[PDB]
Amino acid sequence: EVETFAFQAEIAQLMSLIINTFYSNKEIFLRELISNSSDALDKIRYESLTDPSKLDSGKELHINLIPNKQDRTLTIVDTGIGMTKADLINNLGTIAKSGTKAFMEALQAGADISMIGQFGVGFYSAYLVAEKVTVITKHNDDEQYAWESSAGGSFTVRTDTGEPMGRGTKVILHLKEDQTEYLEERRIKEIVKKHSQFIGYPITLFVEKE
Ligand SMILES: C#CCCCn1c(Sc2c(C)cc(C)cc2C)nc2c(N)ncnc21
Ligand SMILES: [Mg+2]
Repeated sequence: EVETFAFQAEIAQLMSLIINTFYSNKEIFLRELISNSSDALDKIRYESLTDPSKLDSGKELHINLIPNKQDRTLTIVDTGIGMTKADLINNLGTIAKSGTKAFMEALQAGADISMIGQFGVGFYSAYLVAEKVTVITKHNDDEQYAWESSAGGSFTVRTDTGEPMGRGTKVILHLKEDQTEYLEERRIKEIVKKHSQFIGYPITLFVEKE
């Protein structure tokens, strides 16, 4: 059973701004998603210090970047804390309302889209390069979920019956037809080195079989 939800109006407005504004420096989406993975890895590491059983779902803390030219996807995988159903359906968008307002005010005042992570809403910069985003996620003591949106004001959430993850999050970017450069090894390597070089977890860039 797939449930469909409307974004809060302020979040729909942010997503439309990201999709519609002319802004050539699209590559900053990857730093934003890696930074989110790093924060989620920090969170499970910290919680594990007082409850070590939180790592029973996996001790390895790391990030994989996986391009797939057949599927036209770039996937950002982490073994961080993961997200609950309440996170996906209400709580993250609730928090994002204030950062959206501030971000949009700052843009009117002269800021640019690359500063989006200073407002806590960098995830939505995925829509600079993706026509659809699918988030697969598993938090301790909750089930595995798939969130999905092609923008347009709505998103879906379902329980995910696919390959079980131990714990963590996969952000699957279904790239726009004209954004396939972000599947190329040399392009991703360049962006990771430019914007993500001091992240405190291994980042493994997978390479394409074909
Ligand atoms: C880090 C951090 C905390 C914020 C939530 N979050 C995000 S960003 C996000 C937002 C703002 C809204 C929606 C509907 C979906 C997502 C993925 N990425 C991850 C991640 N890799 N692991 C755990 N939580 C994450
Ligand atoms: Mg929302």
